[PDB]
Amino acid sequence: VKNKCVNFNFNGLTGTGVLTESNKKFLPFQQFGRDIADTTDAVRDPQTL
Amino acid sequence: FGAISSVLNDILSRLDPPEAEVQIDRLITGRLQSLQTYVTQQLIRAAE
Repeated sequence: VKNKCVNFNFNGLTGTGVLTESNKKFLPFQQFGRDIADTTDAVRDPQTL
Repeated sequence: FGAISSVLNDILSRLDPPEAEVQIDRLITGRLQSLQTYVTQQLIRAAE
């Protein structure tokens, strides 16, 4: 469920945020994004990439 | 800050309160010290 303040646990990552589509393009190997402050900001959905 | 993980949620997710408190009390001491220093920086700088 997207664009809604949803409690999420990804690959067992866990946390609360608003899931939205990201235009940023991962390189194929990368899995978890991160911030300037080293906080999770971009994630790859496990089931569908 | 000498705790198992810098992420608070990771600590909460993996280990339950009785041992969690020892871990979290470490972060609270650390984070609060960092917050306290930043404010004292600002108060002095705002005086300038």
